Amino acid sequence: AVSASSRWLEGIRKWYYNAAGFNKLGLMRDDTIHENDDVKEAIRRLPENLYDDRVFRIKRALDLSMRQQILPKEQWTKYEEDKSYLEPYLKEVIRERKEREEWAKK
Amino acid sequence: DEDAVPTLSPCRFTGSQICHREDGLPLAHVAIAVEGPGWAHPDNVALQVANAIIGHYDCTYGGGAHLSSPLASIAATNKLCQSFQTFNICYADTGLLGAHFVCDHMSIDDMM
Amino acid sequence: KRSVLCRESLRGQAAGRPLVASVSLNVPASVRY
Amino acid sequence: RNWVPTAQLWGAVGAVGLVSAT
Amino acid sequence: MTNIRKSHPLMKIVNNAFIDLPAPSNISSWWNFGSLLGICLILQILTGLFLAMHYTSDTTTAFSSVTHICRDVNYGWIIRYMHANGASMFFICLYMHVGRGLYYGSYTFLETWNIGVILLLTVMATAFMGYVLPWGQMSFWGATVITNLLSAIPYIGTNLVEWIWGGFSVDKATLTRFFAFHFILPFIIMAIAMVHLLFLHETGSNNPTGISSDVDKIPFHPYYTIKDILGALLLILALMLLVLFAPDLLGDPDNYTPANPLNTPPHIKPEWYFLFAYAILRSIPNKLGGVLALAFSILILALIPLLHTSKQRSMMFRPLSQCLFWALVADLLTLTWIGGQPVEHPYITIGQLASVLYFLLILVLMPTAGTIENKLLKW
Amino acid sequence: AEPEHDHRKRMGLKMLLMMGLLLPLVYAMKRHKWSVLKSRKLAYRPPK
Amino acid sequence: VAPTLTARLYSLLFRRTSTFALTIVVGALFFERAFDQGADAIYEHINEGKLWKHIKHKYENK
Ligand code: HEM
Ligand code: HEM
Repeated sequence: AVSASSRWLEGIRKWYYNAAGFNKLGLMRDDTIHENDDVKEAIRRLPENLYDDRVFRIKRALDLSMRQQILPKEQWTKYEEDKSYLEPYLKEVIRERKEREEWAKK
Repeated sequence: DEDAVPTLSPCRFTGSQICHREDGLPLAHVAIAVEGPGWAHPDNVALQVANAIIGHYDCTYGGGAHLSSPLASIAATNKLCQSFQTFNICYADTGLLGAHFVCDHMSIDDMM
Repeated sequence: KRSVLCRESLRGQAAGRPLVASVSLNVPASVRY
Repeated sequence: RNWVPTAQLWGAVGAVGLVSAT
Repeated sequence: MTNIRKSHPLMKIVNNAFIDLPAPSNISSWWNFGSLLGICLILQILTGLFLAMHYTSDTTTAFSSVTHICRDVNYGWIIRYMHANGASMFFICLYMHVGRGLYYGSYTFLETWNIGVILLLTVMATAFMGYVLPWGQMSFWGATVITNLLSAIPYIGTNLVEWIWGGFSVDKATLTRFFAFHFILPFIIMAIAMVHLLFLHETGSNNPTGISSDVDKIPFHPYYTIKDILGALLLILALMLLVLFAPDLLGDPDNYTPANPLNTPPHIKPEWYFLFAYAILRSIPNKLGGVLALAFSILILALIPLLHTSKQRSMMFRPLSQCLFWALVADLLTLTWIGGQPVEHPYITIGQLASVLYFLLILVLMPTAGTIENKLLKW
Repeated sequence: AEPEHDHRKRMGLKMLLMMGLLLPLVYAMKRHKWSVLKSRKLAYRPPK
Repeated sequence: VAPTLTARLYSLLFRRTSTFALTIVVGALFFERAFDQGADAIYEHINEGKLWKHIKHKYENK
């Protein structure tokens, strides 16, 4: 029955998004996950463009964290553009795992 | 003399690097050089005799390990490189002088 | 490998005495015609 | 070759070092 | 290979761990504490051996021997003070190392962290015994109070406490034991430190961002050797500023009074490094409940890993986490304040709430905040 | 109580001056080397 | 033209590390002595007549 409440989370979400500074660093959510076993496989399934692109952005952002400088206001990731490009890839990875776990009960 | 304004004005010497990574390529190309003299200079034949010593080597050189240039000998013996070559790039106002080597991704540092 | 896309092609083999002459030298090495 | 010269400065250094240091 | 010094001797290759090791580029200045942590331990050792070279481990002499060290022995005065203040620095550093594990989630290195806790508890044993060494009023009563705390254990405790002391009080036997334990502990520690290094060398360092930096690595030698050296300069500056111009400042305990086995430590307390635990301890009425919750303050650390809730091993991009992280640090500050406080109402009620806060922050608040942040990001 | 009171404070003087020469020097050394990295600039050029 | 003080210093003493060390050995010596002499003086100025050095006169040789 979410019309008021779940059309307003976008506001805390939006507030939160830019609150976490990765925003500023040129980075995108997908590029911030913890690199574990599922995430790895997922990353290994990324097409060359998608994947070279994450490499550049972490290469840009770590560059910046080294120098403690934030990117220009002009050049910052905008919440409206949430490329959850890993999500697709990540999901199955997980999906395949859970199955593999489940098939292993009896 | 109003022509005298050198059209051949020195070019400023800069010790930088430009690294352009492409793990999609099989071998590695490195050109390392320090700045040298122009075309005309006593030091400039002496340099050549010094590059004579280092030499220049290829996958196909018949003498590999018995080459006399210890650089050659070492890449021959230890499969350190595919092909290397010293050069002295003579220009008016400046130069480029050093080696250039091609090798595996796991060999760059020993070659250097 | 060197890209062979344009008009530039001009390789075809036929010399006087020597034909398909391959050399292996102690220093240099190659393949001519 | 250049070793004598260099060994000579290296010998100097150890000397003055002891002398002073010690 | 030929005549590549480093790989030639096998032993010398093992040292390239400090030169040719891939080191993250981006990297707060809170990464020098590790290296400082290790200079500390060498500093103590050195200094220590020297003190041990003129110190006597007996009830009659100990205080005298200390006192002789800082009067008739040449430069025996700085060495000793340097040694005492050293141990404040070693702890100061210690807590910086951990604060960072906590914050950037370095403890994702399951195995490396574990050894860290082991290390951390192993320095604590050493600092607890050495303080006893001089045999001052403070040392004599705190050693009694703390080891007797152990007698809270129901079936054994009592027998135990007596075996530790090697008698029914803390006379010779006890004192001689601490000396020996103090001595060898740090050598045992150094093996551990090195095993610690060993496990970390398999995965590398983490960073502010909290993302892999293999795409961005840097040779340790060129950079980080300079950084470490500079950090050591800053480290040594703090130690000497404190040693040379504020000798006991930090050493709260003024008790330079040989210990008379029947007297009154108005307000007896471990040094700064242990106040948190102390506070924690008083908050419980029952003495066994206090010991367990004294043990848990410190051991809690071994579960952090299993409390991690987010998808971002880096608190850096997570604001609610940052806020509680800091709180707990200030809570922790607050707890150290209680440590020097009289036993009374005001401090009791405060300390009580601060203990609760402290386990809440580590046990329940943070973890929730983790999920919340993850939901906000739609993760 | 503290015999070493005077030596100590003289030492503090020499440790402060010295450290006022080494902290600024060694910081320099640190920027000397690092400069390579901090001055560095990137460029990304896919075939794409 | 002449070499900047640095360049002079450079080509005389730093090119060869053997010379560079030597330098350092000798400067470590010279520097100790001025530092101490200066630094000591400085210190002793701040506590004029406070230190025995200043006060040995009262009970010395009559
Ligand atoms: C490595 C961890 C160490 C820590 C945390 C540590 C800490 C301490 C502390 C806090 C004291 C009390 C001194 C005072 O406040 O009067 C002390 C004393 C002493 N320590 Fe250490 N120390 C360490 C290592 C060593 C080592 C390796 C040795 C010798 C091998 C050593 C030998 C001594 C001796 C003989 C004393 C007694 C004289 C004195 O009070 O200075 N310690 N230590
Ligand atoms: C004797 C005490 C210790 C010594 C000598 C020591 C030494 C070091 C050194 C040299 C480093 C590498 C540089 C750095 O990461 O800062 C390091 C990293 C680390 N230490 Fe320790 N440490 C000690 C105590 C601890 C403690 C008490 C913990 C946690 C309880 C700990 C956990 C870690 C972790 C998690 C890392 C790696 C984090 C990362 O760089 O990603 N260490 N330690």
